[PDB]
Formats: sequence, C-alpha cells, structure tokens
Amino acid sequence: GVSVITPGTNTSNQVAVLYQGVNCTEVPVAIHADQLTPTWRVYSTGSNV
Amino acid sequence: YKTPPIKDFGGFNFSQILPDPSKPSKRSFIEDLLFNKVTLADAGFIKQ
Ligand SMILES: *[C@@H]1O[C@H](CO)[C@@H](O[C@@H]2O[C@H](CO)[C@@H](O[C@@H]3O[C@H](CO)[C@@H](O)[C@H](O)[C@@H]3O)[C@H](O)[C@H]2NC(C)=O)[C@H](O)[C@H]1NC(C)=O
Ligand SMILES: *[C@@H]1O[C@H](CO)[C@@H](O[C@@H]2O[C@H](CO)[C@@H](O)[C@H](O)[C@H]2NC(C)=O)[C@H](O)[C@H]1NC(C)=O
Ligand SMILES: *[C@@H]1O[C@H](CO)[C@@H](O)[C@H](O)[C@H]1NC(C)=O
Repeated sequence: GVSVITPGTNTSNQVAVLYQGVNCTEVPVAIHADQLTPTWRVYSTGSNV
Repeated sequence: YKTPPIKDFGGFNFSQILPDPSKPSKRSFIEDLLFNKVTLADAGFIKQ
C-alpha cells in the first residue's frame, strides 16, 4: 500500500509518503523511468529517505 | 514507572513474573513460557 501524511491543508503543504512493508530500494526502483501507479515522482529523489 | 533494584517484599518474591534483563525482550519468566507455548502464525515480519 501507499499512504500520505499531511499536517492539514491550511497548516502547510509539505507532505510525506509511506510505502507499506516495502523498504527503500525498490522505491528507488520505482523512479519515473518506469511508470508505476503513482504518477507524481518529484519526491523519489529523497535526500531524507 | 521503574521497579527498585532491591526486592525487599516481606519474603513475597516475584522474579518469575518480573521482567528479565537477560532476555532480549525484558519479559517475565511466565510470559516467555506463554510465547514459547503458542504455535503462533502470521508472525508479521518484514520478510523480503
Ligand atoms: C524467590 O524464592 C527463591 C527461593 O525460595 C529465592 O532464591 C532462589 O533460591 C533457589 C534455590 O537456591 C535458586 O534456584 C537454584 O538454586 C540452585 C542451588 O544450587 C542454583 O545452583 C541455581 O543456579 C538456582 O539459583 C534461585 O536461583 C534463587 N533465586 C530465584 C529468583 O529463585 C528468591 O530470592 C526469591 N526471590 C525472587 C525475586 O525470586
Ligand atoms: C527494610 O528495607 C531495608 C532494605 O531492604 C532492609 O533494612 C534492613 O534492616 C535491618 C535491621 O532490622 C538491618 O540490619 C539491615 O542492614 C537493613 N538492610 C539494608 C540493605 O539496609 C530490610 O529489608 C527492611 N527492614 C528494615 C528494618 O530495614
Ligand atoms: C486553518 O486554520 C485557520 C485558523 O487557524 C482556520 O480558520 C481554518 O478553518 C483552518 N482550515 C481548515 C479547518 O480547513
């Protein structure tokens, strides 16, 4: 699964994304080079994964 | 809360039910026996 974490529309617009039971290699493999279900990719760069 | 190191309890001891620092999980003797006894399924580990 995939989930989003937000502080509230009014509060801010900075969000986090969680890949459930999935660790941080295949998520890099989910880079926009291969198009998976979540079209948006700007955060796959990471820098805080 | 944290239990005091000295077990001065009028002779009423509790070690078996008290947590064990030796075990990787600070569990009671009895509760360790319970977990061992249960043939648990769906362990819910990361797997791969
Ligand atoms: C709870 O009751 C026990 C005994 O009434 C208190 O001390 C415990 O005494 C027994 C018998 O000495 C110990 O069991 C085994 O004794 C043999 C004797 O050779 C020893 O070689 C073994 O290594 C083992 O110790 C026992 O270790 C000892 N401690 C416990 C937790 O049972 C005890 O102080 C009372 N209080 C608590 C918190 O248990
Ligand atoms: C109260 O708790 C303390 C600590 O467990 C113990 O006090 C002992 O009392 C006797 C006198 O009756 C002294 O000779 C001991 O030196 C004390 N032990 C310690 C470690 O200080 C005892 O378990 C309990 N009873 C009393 C009176 O203190
Ligand atoms: C965001 O905060 C302001 C004031 O704190 C409030 O007026 C507004 O209703 C909030 N936006 C919501 C609940 O969508």
